[PDB]
This record gives sequence, structure tokens and C-alpha cells, in this order.
Amino acid sequence: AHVQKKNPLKNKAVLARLNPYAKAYKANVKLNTGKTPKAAGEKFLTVLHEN
Amino acid sequence: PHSYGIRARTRYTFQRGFREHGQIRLSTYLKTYKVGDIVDIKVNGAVQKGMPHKYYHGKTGVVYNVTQSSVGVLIYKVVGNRYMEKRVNVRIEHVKHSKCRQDFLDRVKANEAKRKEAKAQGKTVQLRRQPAPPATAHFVSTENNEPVTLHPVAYDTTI
Amino acid sequence: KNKPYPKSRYNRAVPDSKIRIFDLGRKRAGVDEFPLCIHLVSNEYEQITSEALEAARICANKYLVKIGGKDSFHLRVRAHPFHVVRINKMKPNGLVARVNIGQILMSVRTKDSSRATAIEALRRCQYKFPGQQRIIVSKKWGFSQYARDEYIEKRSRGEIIPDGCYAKFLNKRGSLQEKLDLFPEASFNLA
Amino acid sequence: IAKRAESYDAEYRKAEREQIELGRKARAEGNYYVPDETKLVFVIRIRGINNIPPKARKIMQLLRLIQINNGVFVKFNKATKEMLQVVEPYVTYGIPNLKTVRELLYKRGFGKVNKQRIALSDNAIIEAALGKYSILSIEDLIHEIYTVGPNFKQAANFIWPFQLSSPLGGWRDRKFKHFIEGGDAGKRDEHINSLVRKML
Amino acid sequence: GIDIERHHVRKSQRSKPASENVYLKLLVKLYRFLARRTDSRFNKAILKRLFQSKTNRPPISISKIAALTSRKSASLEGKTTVIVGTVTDDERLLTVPKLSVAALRFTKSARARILKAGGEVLTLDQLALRAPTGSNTVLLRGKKHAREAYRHFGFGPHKHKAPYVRSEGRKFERARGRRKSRAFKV
Amino acid sequence: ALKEYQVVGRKVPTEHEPVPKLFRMRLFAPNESVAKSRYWYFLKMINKVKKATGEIVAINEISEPKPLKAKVFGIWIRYDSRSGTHNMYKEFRDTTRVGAVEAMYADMAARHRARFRSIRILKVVEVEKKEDVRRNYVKQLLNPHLKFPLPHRRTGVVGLAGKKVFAPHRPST
Amino acid sequence: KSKNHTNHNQNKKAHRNGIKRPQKHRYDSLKYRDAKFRRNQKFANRGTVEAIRQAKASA
RNA sequence: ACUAUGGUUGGAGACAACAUGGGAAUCCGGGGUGCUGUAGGCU
RNA sequence: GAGAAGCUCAGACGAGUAGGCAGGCGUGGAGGUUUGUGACGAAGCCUUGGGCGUGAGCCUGGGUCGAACAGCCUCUAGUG
RNA sequence: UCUAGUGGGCCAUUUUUGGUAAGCAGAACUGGCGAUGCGGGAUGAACCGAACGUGAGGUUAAGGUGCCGGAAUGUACGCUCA
RNA sequence: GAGUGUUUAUAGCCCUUGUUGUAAUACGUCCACUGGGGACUGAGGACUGCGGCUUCGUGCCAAGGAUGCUGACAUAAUGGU
Repeated sequence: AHVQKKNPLKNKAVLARLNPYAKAYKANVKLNTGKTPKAAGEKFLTVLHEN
Repeated sequence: PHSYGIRARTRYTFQRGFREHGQIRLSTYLKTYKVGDIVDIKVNGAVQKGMPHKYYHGKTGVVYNVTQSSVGVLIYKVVGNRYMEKRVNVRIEHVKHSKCRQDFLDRVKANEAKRKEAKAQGKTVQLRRQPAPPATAHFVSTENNEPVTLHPVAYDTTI
Repeated sequence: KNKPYPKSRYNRAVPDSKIRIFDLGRKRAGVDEFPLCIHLVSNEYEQITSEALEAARICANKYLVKIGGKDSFHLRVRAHPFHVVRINKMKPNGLVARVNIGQILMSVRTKDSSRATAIEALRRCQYKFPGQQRIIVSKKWGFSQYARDEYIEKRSRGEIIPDGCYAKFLNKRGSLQEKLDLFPEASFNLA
Repeated sequence: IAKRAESYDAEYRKAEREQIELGRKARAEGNYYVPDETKLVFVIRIRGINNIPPKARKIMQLLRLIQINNGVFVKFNKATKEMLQVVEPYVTYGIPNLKTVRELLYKRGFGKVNKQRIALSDNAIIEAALGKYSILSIEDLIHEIYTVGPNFKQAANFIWPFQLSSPLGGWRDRKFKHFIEGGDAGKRDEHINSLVRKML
Repeated sequence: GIDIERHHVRKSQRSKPASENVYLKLLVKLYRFLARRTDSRFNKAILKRLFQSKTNRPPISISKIAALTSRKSASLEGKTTVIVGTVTDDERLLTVPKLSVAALRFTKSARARILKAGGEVLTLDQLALRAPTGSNTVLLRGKKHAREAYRHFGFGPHKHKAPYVRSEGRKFERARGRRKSRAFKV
Repeated sequence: ALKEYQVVGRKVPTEHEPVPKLFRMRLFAPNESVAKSRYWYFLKMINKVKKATGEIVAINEISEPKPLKAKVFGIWIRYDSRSGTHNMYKEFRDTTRVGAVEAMYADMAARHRARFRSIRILKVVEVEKKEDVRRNYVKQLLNPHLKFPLPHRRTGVVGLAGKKVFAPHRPST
Repeated sequence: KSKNHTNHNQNKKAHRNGIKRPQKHRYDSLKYRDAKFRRNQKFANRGTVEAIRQAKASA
């Protein structure tokens, strides 16, 4: 049993044998479907450029 | 030219404290010691009878024997590759209780009280100690606490 | 590198020291006088010998006596030989002084018009000492621990009264009656 | 197990978004938001087994760092902080992220069963070893390691110390100086992630 | 380079008997299977003791067996006693009770007295036949430190051990170093 | 490679001091860890705070507001030589104050053999007026009519064609 | 020259097998105690054993 | 100030800087000039 | 089944003087055994051929040679 | 439990003592050589790195990349003529 | 042709803000997202241990360790001395 170790990061079949959620896993989902404002603040800007 | 006297190299070890010579407080003779008590050995220079060796000064042991004017303390000392049991007969003038024992007793009593309350109210125990935990997020404010910008100071002699 | 080895009841037979006089010039000056101070500090650890100390003291005195007069300087030697150096016979042999970082060796208090020659005297005597040394224009008023501006500001109120070379200052302790009787010009504001 | 992995992933994203939003709120309002001090630290031994003082050697043995290029997970408390301070010249440590933790446990993941180093090639081995602690897969083993949970001691002790290779691209010019001085010793904060990436 | 401490690495136990007795080898062969294929710790104990040397397997007497099995708070009425060693006879026990004893070997007098007293004698293979898991068996061993070497072992100052003397009486290690009248005592 | 970080920290609040003062400074460090280390190193000189007794409440990298215009930067520094501690002022023309700081470190190392550990950056300012620009060589770059030939270099290698061991003809300038 | 005392290797030799702690026993010998205390404890233990045995027998 | 740990740091050296940690004393100034049971007496 | 003194699976580890232990190689002689080898050539010796074992060593081809010699299980020593 | 060898040590960092000093003598801590091969310091018991079964592949430590010699007659800013 | 001394002219610099910004670029981090190039290894030896497709078939697969399709030699080649 286990004569040779397969890397899950390289072997998709082993990556599926472990971690059943891998098939349903999602990534790179957009969450910026809005006005996307800026939160900087005059006080923060003045402190940043104080000297 | 080493000398192996009993009180060799004890010039400061057995010295009384500054402005602490003369009369010895009488509460030491009123302290009660029982077999199994954890005690600290601190030699008093004013009392020469029952004086333990300089090795046992500042050592903590367990009381095993009790006599009229002294007490028996069990100490473990390194004699090479093993510890050896030493039974020292020390007068009560050089013996004081270890406050760690009282702290341990208070901890046990607090644990028992919390356990009884948890049993009565059907709640969790949560009695074991924890190391210093990582700091939680805070909300350090700026109002009336405006940051002060600092710069390294130039080299200026003050002599 | 050895532990200090001074003369004591365990080290009795020691040759005599070489520097006997440590103050040269107008020793009985005044605080108001000599508003400038020059110090010869050491920038490294040394083991200055009594021979070098007396030789530099002689050189400084002989240079100072003919540039401003005998009544214009208060040269003081701030290093005292306290360490005995032993030598196997060809067992004390000599006396040396151990000097730490920033320790003063020679001190001269003069007027603001004699600052150049006060610096020059220590510069010339620098060659008589082993190792490196520095010359510092002290910010304090002569030998007084106070600064020049602070001293004159307090003297305007009247909290300082001279006494010989040094002076006495107002401190926030002691009998009120004695303080009043000793500091008449001092205005004790009720605050 | 898949549902548990989904919940763990959602928890990670929620925590990351919450930290970002709190920082943005602090910037907008002009105040300062100090985040939580890290609880999980990855430690890599950079010094070999030659010329080691007895105290540092004992600490590294108790930390299971007995070989060069060996990595372990620890929970950061006062005791571990002081121990890492004593062995500062001989190890590097920092805060690992989710990618580093999962890559370590997926590629170099070896468990200690019957005092043997067995590869984590199946969830059955992890379930057998840590099933009493509700750890049935490599995914919730990663969750326990990343988010320091109740059975972190058992989860971290079950994992054999990671045998990392020499870093690709090498170390800095001089390895046995502190990270602040320009070496590869002591605390390096998030730079442990780059070190592990090169060393994996 | 690996910094690993190797102190308790090589096991110091016996994995097989040092003797070449073919019948002891057969007994070891039987009890290897018994201990391996059963979860009873009795079989493992028997297998371990089968490897032990003669000095580690002291004899036990029938009187000792009777004394141990006839205690008031014992409840040992008719169950078998097991000893991995030799059962000797105690002639001081004039009347032998009825005992069921299993042993590696019996002395002729002990076996005869046990049989005469209505008891039975069995070997280890017979015991395995009767009680494969050792249920309701009183397992005993002889006194290991009753050997003559243990009265000398640990000899030293104030150890109260027997010295190695070629004879007995005065003029043999009963002088200076053994009494206060001659310098010091021990 | 250096970067400029603004670091804001404070002392841990105690029984006597429930609202500690916040201290900010700009530090040129390769990374944030070095920047925070420099912050504590400079704070220990004036205040009685340490890393154990203090905490960093903010650290932000600052980029040049106008990286695409040429400026003059005056840097006051205090450094330790082999004899004593000195204060110098230097001028560098650069489009980034971080680049001016890196040029300052290179120049000090090249001239006075001063390492990074022995140099303290007291202050960095931008001088937009030649009336305050004091270095003559820096000021000579501000004239509207500035021209000079290319600095004497090793000519153009131009790609991989310059990697030939031999050349058929002598070079020309 | 003789008289070459040193302690360089002594600590390593001691720690090779470690600093062994003595075995802890539930009961210690009464020869270290007071003579009067031990003499009275002998009778006290004898009566305690007799009372316990009588309780077991009668009950 | 001093000190544990580190460098193929500087310096001929003495020593110094830096890095990860611990951390005084004298002086000066502000405040204060004893606390603590039982049994009984006093316009 | 796998000379159970056997078969099978897995993990970790490997510097070494003085010194300790274990398992093996080689020599002389003794008991047992091998329808053991041999004047159609034993032992020994030479070898610019071959094979096996990590190694101590062993087997073998070709020459010379002439009378004894060996494998295995034990015993033994004036045994390298 | 039984027994062997050992009972001349030496080097380096740090703390030192005696000496003008010593590759000197005598102490404390740690790491080493002795018994430690290998890469580097041209050469070497101690210094740096690193502790060694027989091999393949990859990556490094200390140290280097003009030639001897494996690897940029690399990049950027300055200083120096001996 | 060598020089004043008023601020966009027949040019244009610097510092504020409105805007079409979710306007863009570098940098850090992540993708159980995806393309190639090169090298070393092939240990094990009937079967047993998960996922998908359903064609519900102890069928197929990159899933508990290499197989397949060809060619040239064979007083050559690879090996040993």
C-alpha cells in the first residue's frame, strides 16, 4: 500500500481523492460590482504627507 | 590555598541586613511547622546554634522531622550524575514558609469554588491556566490625541 | 587589565607619587569671573602615568604664565594616580591613573577674550599624553554645574551668592528664617 | 467533509474581508486599527547540528527542529515566544498564510502513526489518528492548523516535522545574521511565506 | 546531519530461549501462536517467561502453592496454578492438599505427593489444552532474590550485605572496619 | 532597494497612563519589519518605550506624489565616524525622495566609508528655490540652458553582438 | 607539571546519563524521626491495625 | 549605566556601532511623619 | 508451502581512536555422515583467462605435477 | 549485575589571575580536535560551513564568478596613482 | 545684436480643486486557472484500496511505482579484464 507518493498539487486524481470540495471550489469571483468608493480621509492624507 | 571550613566564603551570606541587626522578631518562634510543609532556608547570622551549611542557604525543601527548637528539612543536592537526599536539622530562626504554598492553596480553593458553582449551575469548568494570549484588536482613537511627528536629534554636546 | 591595586594595609611599600600640586594659578577666583571653561577630555580608555601628568602640568603652567599673567588661569588636574603598577626586579614599581570615556584630564577657566590661548595651551600639552584626546568648550559657567544663560537668569533674581572660588545656591529645603537671612536679595515670591 | 471544507473556505474569506473593511474604516475615520497578534507561527531551523549551546539544543529538540531545513507549526504564546527568542540565531519564524499551510500539508504532509512517518495520501489515515477530535480529512487538519482550535496540540504533534529542501534561488548573501540586519535568522513576519515557497 | 538521541533504541529483552531443548522449542512454538492469535495477556506472559533463564525462573514449592491458594480472601478452591519453572517438594508439609498444578517440570517427590493427595500434574501444553486463554488460573513465580548472589549484591559501606569470604568465624573480615573497638565500624 | 514608511506607534496603556501619546516618523527601510525596528530604535532614545512595552498602531508605505518631475532634496544626517559623531547636510537632485536617500547612502559609503548602521537620517526636505539651494554643483543643474556631452563610458555594446571575443576593426567614437 | 584540575568535561560527563533523581517512596523510614514520636507511633499503628481487624471480623 | 545572545561588523589595538532581549544606582523634585485586638473608666 | 531458525509489510537511522559485544572467513588434528574426489591424475605450484561475496575468502579454465584429499554437523588447538 | 579502556590533554570564543611579553603558566563557561572525513580560508587538528552507508537527479551553506578555476571582463553611484 | 522690467501673448512651467470615472500602469498576494521547453528516475509484479460516465458493464480512467509503436546490429554494440 502506497508504494509511491503522488503530489496532490500536481496529480488531479489525487487532488480529487482528497478534498471532495475541490471540484465545487470556486475562485476569482468578482465582488466589485458597485460604485467602489475610496476611504482615505483628509486627516489620514494630511498625516501621511505631514513632513 | 583553598580552605574547606564550615563558614568559608560566607562573608556576606550570613550578614544581617543593614539597619536590621540586634533583636530577632519573635513571630519566627511562633510560626507553626508540620511534616510535609514547604519551607525556605535563610540562615540568620545572629543565631549560631542549629546553623545549616552555606549550601542550603536560599534552598527550598520539605519538612520531614519536628523537634523542640528545630525542624528537619529534606533537600536534593547534585553530587555528580544524580541527586542525593540531604536531611538538615535547622533551627526555626533560619526557616520560613514558602509563599508559593499559600498561592497554591488559594488556587486550589478557587478551583474548588468554581467547580462547585459550575456543578450547581450546570456550566463549563474552564479552570486550567493559560499563557499570555495574543493581543486582540483595539480601536486606538485620534481625537484629542493627534500624533506627534518625531525626527532623530542632531549631535550636540552638553558638557 | 588587572584589577585596581591601590595602596592599602595589604600593599604598603609603594613608591611616592610624582604630582603633588593639582591646582595652578588664581585658585581663589570668583564665580562671576572666568565666564569661559576649557576641558581636555579623553576619547578612549588610557592608563596615564604620573610622569605624563606632571610633565603636562609643568608644560601647561610654563606656557600659561607668560601669555595672560599668573593671575588669569585656574588650571586644575582632574586625573589622580591611584593604580600601582608592579614590575619584576631586573613588588610595586610606579603609580598610574586609569581614565574612562569622556573623562577630563585638565581644566582651565578663563575669560571670553582668552579662549584662543586656553585652547592652545591644552593643544600644546596634548602631545605629552599617550593616546588621543579632545578639547571641548564647556557650555557650563566655569566650574559651576549650571549653564551660562541659566546662571545669569538666576543671578538676576538673586538666588546665587558667591563664596570664594565657588558659590552657594538657593535650594528648596532648609529653615525659612535661615534662608531669608542668608539670601536677602532673593525675592521669595509666594507663587 | 466537502461541506466542512466549504464552511472553512467561507470562514477564511469572511475573515479576510472583515479585516480589510476594518482597516478601510480606520483609514476613512482617521483612527488606527491594530489587528490581532498572530496565533500560528511556522518555524524553520536554519542552523545545522554543529556548535550548538546546550540550552538552544534542548529548545530545538523540544520544538522538534533537530535537522536543518526542518519546519514545524507552533502556537504563539509567552512560553513559545521566549523559547524562540533564545533560539533566534538558529531558526527563522513568521506568520504563514492559508496557501503556505495547505501547500505544506499537501506536498510535505506526513503523519506520525505508530511512531512512523506515513504520507498523508488518504483521509482514512487522518481520520484514524485524529477522529476523536473531529478531524477526518486533510482539509479540517488544515483548518485546525491555520485557525488555532481546541485540539491544536494534537493536530500539530500528529504532523511529522516538514523536511523542506534547500531554497530555490538560495538564501541572502549571509545566512546567519538576523533578518533585520540583512540575514536569514529571527522573526521575518510574512516573509516566511516567501521562504517556504522557495523551500518547498 | 540529524540530532537525535538514541538511548532506549535496542530492546534488552529476549526474543527466543537461549537453550537448545527441542521440547522447549516446541512449547515456544505453540505459545508464540497462542500469544499472537489471542488477546489474553496470560499467553504473552507465558511466552515471555519461556525465554527466561534459570536464574530468572526460580523454583516454587508445593507448600508455597498451597499457602498462596488457601488464603482466606482468595476464593481459590479448585482452579489450576501455573508456574513457568520447576515445582519442588516441601517435606515440612506433612499433609499435602489436593492441588491442580501446571509447571515446566516437576521433581519426582513433588509429583508423587501431588498425585497421592488426589491432585493432578499437567505440562504447559496440557494447560493450554485445558485453558487456552489462561482463564481462572493462578499464575505465580518463585522468589527471584532468594538466590545466593543477591545477599552479596550491592555490597558497600553501610549496605549490610554479605562479603565474599573464604571461611567463617573470627580472623575473617571481623576487624578494623567492622567494629568500633578497631578504628571504625563499617 | 529602499522604501519610505510612515510608522505610528505608542506605549501600551497602563494604570497611570490610560491615553498614551501617539508618535509618528518617516523611515527609509527595505521592508516593514526593518521600518518598525528602526522606529523602536529611534523611539528608545527620547521616550521610555520598548517593543515589549509598546505597540505599532499604523505602518503605511509612502510613494512619491510627483515621481515624474525633477526635484532637489536636502538631507540632514548625523553619523558616527571612527573618531566621533558628526552632522552633515547634503543635496541630491532626484525625482524621488527615496532615490535621493539611496543616493545619499551610496555617497556616504563611497566617501566616508560609513555603513547603514552608523548613519541617522535627521531630516529630508525638498528645496524648490535656488536661494536656499547651497551646493554649487546641484545649483548648476537648475540653469535653463544646460548642455554637456555624454559622460565618457565604454561605448555601446548594443545587444549580444558585443559579446564577440574578437572585432574586425578598431572602434570609433 | 602535575596538579591539572579542571571542570571542562565534568558537566558533560554528568549530563551524559543525566542528573538522576532518587526514587520517590510512599513510606520513609522512621529512624530519621524523633525517638519518642516513633515509639508512640508504633503503639498507635498497632491499635489501629487491631481496631481495623476487629471491625472486619465482627462486621 | 550595565548586561545575555550574533555577525567573515568597524578599528592595528584599546574599544565602539548595530541587531534580537533584560534593565540599575547616586542625585534631584513631589507627597507623608505610624497602623493594628480584648477587658474596662470619663459630662 | 517457502530450511516458523521461515514468509510478509512499513518507518527511522548509518563518523569513529582506546575499548566492549555479535555474526562470519581461513589453518592443523578427532568423532559422525556424504554407492564424497582421485594414477582416465589427489595435494602443491604458475597463470599475460572466467565467475561469486561489501569483505575475510571461495569456485573454475589452461600449464607443471605425481599419491593422497575434500563438502556438511559437531569436538579440539602449538590456528591467521 | 559484571567488566574493559582512561586517570599526560590540546585549540577557539567569552570572564580572568601571575608575568614586559610569549606559540608562557594557572582557573571558569561553551564549542571542538584528540576519535572528524567533506566544501572554503592558496597551504593547515581546532577558524567559517557542515558531521560521512553505496549511487542518480535537483538545490544550497561558507566561500567565489579576468586566466590558472566551475561561475557576469555583471549593473548602479563614488574614491585612489602609490 | 546685450540688457531692462510689466506675467500668456505667436510658447509654456508650479500649486488647488470639478469632472466620464469602478478611467488606466507599475508593486504585493492568491487562483483546488491555463500554455509550452529540458533533464534524471521506471523501484513493485495475478486481484483486493476513491472519484466521474451511466452504456448501472467485478466496463473505462493520468486512481496503492512503464507501457506502447518502430528501427539497426548481431567476427557489430553494450558489458568484464
